[PDB]
Amino acid sequence: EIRQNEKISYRIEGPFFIIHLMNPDNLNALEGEDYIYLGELLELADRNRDVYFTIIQSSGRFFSSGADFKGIAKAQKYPSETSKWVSNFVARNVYVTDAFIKHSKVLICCLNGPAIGLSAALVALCDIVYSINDKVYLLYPFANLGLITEGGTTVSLPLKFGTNTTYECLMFNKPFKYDIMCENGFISKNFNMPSSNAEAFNAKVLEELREKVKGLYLPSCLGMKKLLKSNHIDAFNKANSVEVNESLKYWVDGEPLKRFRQLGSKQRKHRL
Amino acid sequence: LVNDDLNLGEDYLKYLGGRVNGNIEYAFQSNNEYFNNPNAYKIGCLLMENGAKLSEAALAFEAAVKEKPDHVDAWLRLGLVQTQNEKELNGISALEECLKLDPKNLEAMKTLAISYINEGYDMSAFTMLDKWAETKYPEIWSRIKQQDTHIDMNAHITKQFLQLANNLSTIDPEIQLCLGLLFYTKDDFDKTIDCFESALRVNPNDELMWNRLGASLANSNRSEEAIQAYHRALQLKPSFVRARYNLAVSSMNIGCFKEAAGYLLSVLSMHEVNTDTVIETLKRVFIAMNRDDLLQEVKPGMDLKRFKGEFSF
Repeated sequence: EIRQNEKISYRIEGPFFIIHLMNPDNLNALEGEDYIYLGELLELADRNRDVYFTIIQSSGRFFSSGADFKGIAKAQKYPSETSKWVSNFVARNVYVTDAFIKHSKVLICCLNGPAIGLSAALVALCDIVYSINDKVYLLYPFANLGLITEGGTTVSLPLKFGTNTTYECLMFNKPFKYDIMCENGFISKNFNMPSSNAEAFNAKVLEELREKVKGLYLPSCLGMKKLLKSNHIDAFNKANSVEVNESLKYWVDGEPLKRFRQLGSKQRKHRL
Repeated sequence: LVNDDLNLGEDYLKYLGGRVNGNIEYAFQSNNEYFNNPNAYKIGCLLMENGAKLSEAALAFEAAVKEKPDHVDAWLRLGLVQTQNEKELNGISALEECLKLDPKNLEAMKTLAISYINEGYDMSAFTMLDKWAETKYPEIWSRIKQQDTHIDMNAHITKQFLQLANNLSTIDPEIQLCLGLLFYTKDDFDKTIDCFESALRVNPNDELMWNRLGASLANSNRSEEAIQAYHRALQLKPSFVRARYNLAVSSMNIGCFKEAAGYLLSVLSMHEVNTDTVIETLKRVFIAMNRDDLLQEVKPGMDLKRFKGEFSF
C-alpha cells in the first residue's frame, strides 16, 4: 500500500491512471517529498497490467509553481554543505527525473495554467500535452537563481523546441510562451476554456480521451512507445547523471541561497 | 489585459520574496504577571480602551491567548496592539493565528494586508485584499470577477477595487483605504495622498489614518508634512509607538538628531515597561553626530535615562 498525501491524489478509471495535484492555494508548489511521491505514483502506474495511460492533472490557475522554496532563507544535521545538498537535492532530482524518463505507459499532461521550474521540466518529459487555453507557458528561471538545467531539460528542451530557441530562452531567462509551443507542435490540442474552471477542463480531457481509445489494440500503443523511446533514452540518462552533479557545485558555492535571502529582504523604510 | 498572476514570468521573483522567509511562530514573553488572571482578556480590553500603555495591553492579551488558544478576538487584539507597538513579526503572527481560526474575519484581513505591505510581501497583501473584498461584498465582487498579457497583479486588483467602489451608492471608507494601499505599492504616492486625505475628511478623528498619511508623505520626500502628521497621530494617541518611530526616522532624515535620539530612547522606553526591537537606528543617529560617549554605550541591557544630555528626553 502507498501512503496518503494531502497534496497529490490518484485514481484508476479503466485503462487510465489519473494523478491529481490538489493544492491550488499554494499554486501547487511541491517539496522534495512530493516529488518523491510522484516518483512512487509513477512506479505504481508502471506495474499495473490494466493501466495503459498515465494522466497528470492539476487544479487552480497554475499547473505547478515549481519547487517549494518556503522557509529557505530562514536561518535557524549534516557534517558539511556538500552532504546537506547531496541528500536534499541530488537524490530527489535524480530519482524523480529517472522515474519519468523510464516510464512505460503513455504519459499525458493536462496543462491548466503555467508551469515553472522542475515541474515544467517534468511537463516536457510527458508524451502528449493538452492545454486549457493559450495563456499557458513554461518558465525555467535558472540564470536568475544562480543554478543550471534540471530535470533533463538539457536534452528535452532542444529536442522539443529547437537549439536557438532554447539558448535565447535559457541564457536570458525568458518563458516558452504559447506560440512557441504551437510552432513546434508541443501542444496536441488547445481546449480553449475559461481559465477559472480546471475541473471542467480535466473532465473534458478525460471524456475525449475515452472516446479516442475506442476500437484500438492497446498493447499496440504500449509496444510502439517501447520502440519510440529507444531513440533518446541514452541521452536522457547521461544528462540526468551529469546535471544533478553539476548543479551541486552551484548550491555549495553559495549563490542561490544568497540570492534567495536578498529576494525576501525588501522591508520598507516607513511604516503603514 | 491580464495573463495570470506572476505576469508571464518576471514576477516569479517577487513571488518568491513572500515565501523564502517562511512563517515565524509567535514569541511569547517570560514575565507576564497575567499568566493566570481569569480577567486577563478583560484587563487587556480595558487597557486598549483607556489609553494605557500598549506593552501592558500586549501582555494581557499574551495571557488571554495562553489561557484558551481559540479566543479569536484575543488573537485579533494581540495583533492589533503588537503592530501599533512596532513589533511587526509578533503582530503578523497573531493576526495569522486569528485568521486561521476565523477565516472570515475582516479587520484581521485588513491589518494583515497592511503589515504584509510593510514587510514587502506585496503579492500576499494583494491576495489578502482580494479575499477581504470577496468576503465583504461577495455578490458584487463575484460578478465583478467574472468579466475576465499586458497587466500585472497590482493593476488588475486596482481596477477591480475601482470598479467595486463605483458599484455602490456611498463612499463608505475602508475601500478608499485599500485603494490607497494599492497605489502605495505601485509607488504613485499622490493618488495615495488624495485617497488618505479624503478618507480623513470623512472621519478626521483617527490615528492610524494620520500615521498612514505620514508614511505616504515621508515616502514622497515631504518630510515636513510627515512630521506634522506624525505629531497629529501622537496628539490623538500618546501610546502609539509606530508613529514615534516614523517621526524619529524622518527627523534623522532631516538633520534633526537630538530629537531623534530622544524619540528612539522614548520608543525603547515604551517597549521596556514590563516589571526589544531594532536598536541599530539609535547607533546610526549617534554616529551621525558622532558622540562616542553615547555611541560606544550600545546595550539591550542598559539604562535609558543614563543617556542624559542631548539624548535625554
